Amino acid sequence: KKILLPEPSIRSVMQKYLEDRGEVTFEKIFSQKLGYLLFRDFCLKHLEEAKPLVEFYEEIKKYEKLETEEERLVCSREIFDTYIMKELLACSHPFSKSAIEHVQGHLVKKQVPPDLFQPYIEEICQNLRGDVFQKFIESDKFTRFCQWKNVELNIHLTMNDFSVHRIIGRGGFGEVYGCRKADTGKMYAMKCLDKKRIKMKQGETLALNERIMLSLVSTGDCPFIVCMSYAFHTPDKLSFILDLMNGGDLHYHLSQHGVFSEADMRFYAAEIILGLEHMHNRFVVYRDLKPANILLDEHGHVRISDLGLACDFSKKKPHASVGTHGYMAPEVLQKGVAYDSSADWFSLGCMLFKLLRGHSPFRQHKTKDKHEIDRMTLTMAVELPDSFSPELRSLLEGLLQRDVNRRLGCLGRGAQEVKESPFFRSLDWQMVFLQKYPPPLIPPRTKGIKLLDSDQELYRNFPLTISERWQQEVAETVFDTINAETDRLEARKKTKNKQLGHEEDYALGKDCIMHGYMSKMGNPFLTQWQRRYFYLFPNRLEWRGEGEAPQSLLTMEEIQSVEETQIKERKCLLLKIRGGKQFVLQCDSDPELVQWKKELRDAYREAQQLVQRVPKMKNKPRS
Amino acid sequence: TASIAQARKLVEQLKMEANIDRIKVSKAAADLMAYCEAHAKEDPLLTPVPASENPFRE
Amino acid sequence: SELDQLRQEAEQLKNQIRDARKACADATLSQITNNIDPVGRIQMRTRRTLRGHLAKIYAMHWGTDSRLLVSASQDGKLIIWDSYTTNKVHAIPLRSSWVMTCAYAPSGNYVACGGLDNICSIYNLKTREGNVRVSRELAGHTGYLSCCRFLDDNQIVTSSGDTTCALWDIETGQQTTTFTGHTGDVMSLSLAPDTRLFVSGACDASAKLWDVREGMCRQTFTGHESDINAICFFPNGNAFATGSDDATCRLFDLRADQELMTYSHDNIICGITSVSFSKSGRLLLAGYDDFNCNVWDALKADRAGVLAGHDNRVSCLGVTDDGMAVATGSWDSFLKIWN
Ligand SMILES: CC1=C(C(=O)Nc2ccc3[nH]ncc3c2)[C@H](c2ccc(F)c(C(=O)NCCc3c(C)cccc3C)c2)NC(=O)N1
Ligand SMILES: [Mg+2]
Repeated sequence: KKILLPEPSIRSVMQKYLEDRGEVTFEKIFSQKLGYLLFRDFCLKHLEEAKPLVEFYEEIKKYEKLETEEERLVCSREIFDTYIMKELLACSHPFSKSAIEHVQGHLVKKQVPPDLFQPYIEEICQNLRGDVFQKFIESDKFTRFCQWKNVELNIHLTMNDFSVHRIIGRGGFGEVYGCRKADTGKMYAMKCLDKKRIKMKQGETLALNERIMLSLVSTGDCPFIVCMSYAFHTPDKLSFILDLMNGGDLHYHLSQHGVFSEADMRFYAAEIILGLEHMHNRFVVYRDLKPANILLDEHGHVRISDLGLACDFSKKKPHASVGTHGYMAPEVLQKGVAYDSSADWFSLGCMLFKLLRGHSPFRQHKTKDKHEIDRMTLTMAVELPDSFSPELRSLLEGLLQRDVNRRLGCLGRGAQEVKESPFFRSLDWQMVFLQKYPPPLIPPRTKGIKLLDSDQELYRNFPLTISERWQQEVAETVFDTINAETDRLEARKKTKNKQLGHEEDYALGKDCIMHGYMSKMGNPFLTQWQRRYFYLFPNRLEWRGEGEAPQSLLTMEEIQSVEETQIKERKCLLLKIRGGKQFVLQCDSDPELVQWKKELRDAYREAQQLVQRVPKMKNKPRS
Repeated sequence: TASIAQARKLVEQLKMEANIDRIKVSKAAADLMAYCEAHAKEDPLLTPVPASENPFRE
Repeated sequence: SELDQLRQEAEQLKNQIRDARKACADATLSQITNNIDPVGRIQMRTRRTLRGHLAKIYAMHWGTDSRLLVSASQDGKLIIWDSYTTNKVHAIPLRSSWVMTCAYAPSGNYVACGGLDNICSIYNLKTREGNVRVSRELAGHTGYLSCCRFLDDNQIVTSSGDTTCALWDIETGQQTTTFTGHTGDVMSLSLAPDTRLFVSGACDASAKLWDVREGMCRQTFTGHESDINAICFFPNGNAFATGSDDATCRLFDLRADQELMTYSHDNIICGITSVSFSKSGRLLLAGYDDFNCNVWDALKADRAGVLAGHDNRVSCLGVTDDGMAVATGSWDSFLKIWN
């Protein structure tokens, strides 16, 4: 059910697994929520030198988030007085003259931007990377990191990991459900897509693409996009775990409430824009912007969802007619013609027009003809009704510019251009981003297809965890209680080691390369797995069950190859031994498998290389 | 090999090895035979001993 | 050219040595010992088996008390065994797994071992604390430690794949003397009983006699066609025996400065790992890569016995100072004691 950390022994493998990948740098640990979380608990409590530093980082963090200038006036002085002035007066303030000056000079001018202390941020980091960091590494807090990271890198999801509940959306390829991730209890949406239903309509790209898109957009915890924390599949289904939006879509609410006042529409656009901005900054165009892809959360705030038809352009540029009819730009519909961000802004206008007027602007007399809308858009600036205000009128004009070279939000500052329309004159954009505006609308309360190897190969790299999203998820749910519970289990077993007296550590004071549990086949006849504590040395692999020291081993000389093998659909190591004999090893987690394979491999190679230059150790001919 | 000093060293070594006093093999032989005979009494592996004085039987 | 001359002159001197030697080859040991009775049945039996090492055994040495012994193993440990009881007095987890050799000091206060770490680690057995700690890490070799034998509790001689041997002052950790001359990895050494001399066997197929107190080689014996893997002093100190990968042992006499006796049979193709004489030197025991120890008649050269209780290579052996017994250690993870 709930998350269970490995024992601190796991440190041996993970530290190496991570070292090999270059992940034990301050930069890479500190920027991970759980990394940070542990690194501080370490500074704040277990080192007099770093307490003040982090304490200082944190206070600047809290400062960045303050909304009033009249609040930043207050906090800047206090921060200056506690972390800067005072430490100066005892010469224990180790930062560049440059940083002190930058702040002080601003305080007397009384200019208090949120990035006031950005120069201290860079430099508090400077102090903490280094000796402070290497001590962190040495500590039990980095152990805790390895333990958690071990969990992370061994996530394998199944519908079973989730508690599915009501259906909240259907489409071409499957359904969307509200659900809760058992582990941690966090609420999510699960979008399932039936692979058959896919092959059927030949939408193998849309799915595969929605995934890659989701994976580009889902970092950053954007509150205006329905981002993804995970994706896994079954042989039947594709699964996306996404932000949960239980208020349905705008397209429905337009129906139910009817066309929107300008002021009500201002809200939706505000938030939608920030969503677009988010994507556009990651070189992704939504392409399909319309009311039905704008979902409402429980409170009326909206998000852009369903990046099916979205599209990356951080290198090559799209050109195809994609999007819904009524919202596609000219340079979209016009095949051949490349494009970028531009289209969304266009659709944006089309879309906002629709929320005001009940139909797309290129859809007079309730025509239902695709070809009819297409061509009008290509060349016909739009009839903007008597009732529309000039601020609006301006905004739509700007957006629905058929000329992309002079299109609002297409002149090299993107989103920002649009935030400045007189239409939004009256909005504080931080307040939009903090979702502090009151939302207008509060939501109320068959085939014979088959599934080949060549089909399933298409979804091979579909599975995925988003580290940020998982760590955040953990951070706010179970991270704290799990840490205590685990802390308690470990320091208990420190005592049942000390009574029993096994208090020496068998891996120390020699040349042990690595250790940790793995399981092997005990009985040749019976074929079950005994979990044993192994210790790799340069010339042998020793193992032991509880209490006793190792009373068996392999020698790196015996080992001829190391390979993966399936056993009962579990990935395992297959060591071939010299006599013709074999040896099989199961590891508790993917990284443990990657490492034991690498290190066993490395060590057997080494050993045989080495033995070959040692006349007393080498094999000689026999006949 | 092409080091003048190593070739010198080598040569002085062979000189030292060359000008030793050697004895005829016949005498050297006899002296080993002699030793062997004079000490075969004291050699547990040469004469199987009684288990009584043999620390590895009881 | 001076180099060209020094080459010729070494060559003359090699020849002069060869003729000097032939001038002593008036009789053979074989001839001389044609009279004496054979030695008869040498049937020895496994008394103890020493079970404990988890991997191959590379070497062993008896305490002078003819009871204790250290053995060094691929499992990365030394075990000091009480052979009477088979009790592990000490098991010593080494700092490097690549141990090849080991030695019991005469006093029985220390042991030594080393290997691919190129270090002769001196372990001390009795502290007042009652602990087994690394007392010295004798470093200086630039190659594996192949053999080492304590002169007393403060000087020790080593041999190494760096082709050199050396004498150390334990207290200080200094390499007080360096013995050079060999052109291939030095594999084994044996101390004379007076300990003012020692001999070393090497992968250059030559064995060499050295003066401990003077640092030089007195004599160089050749004739083997391959690596000398092991070497032992005849107990009186005027001869030694070598074992080699060429499948022969040989007895070389110091004062006659030459081979007296090849111990060989057409049946034996495998190489020798280890040699040792019985107390009177009459018996020459050799460990082989065929898994057996052959007991040879030092004087007649007849094969006289076979220790056949190992499943892999016999890697090392030894006879007790008291004469009573013979350890054999093996790649099969065991030591067997024999008499
Ligand atoms: C946004 C959206 C749907 C939807 O509800 N998605 C969604 C996403 C994340 C969420 N988090 N919390 C709730 C939530 C909901 C829902 C939906 C659900 C599942 C789907 F597979 C699809 C979909 O892919 N429709 C393709 C349209 C189609 C084509 C191109 C061809 C033939 C037939 C059809 C229906 C669409 N309908 C829709 O119009 N758009
Ligand atoms: Mg186009």
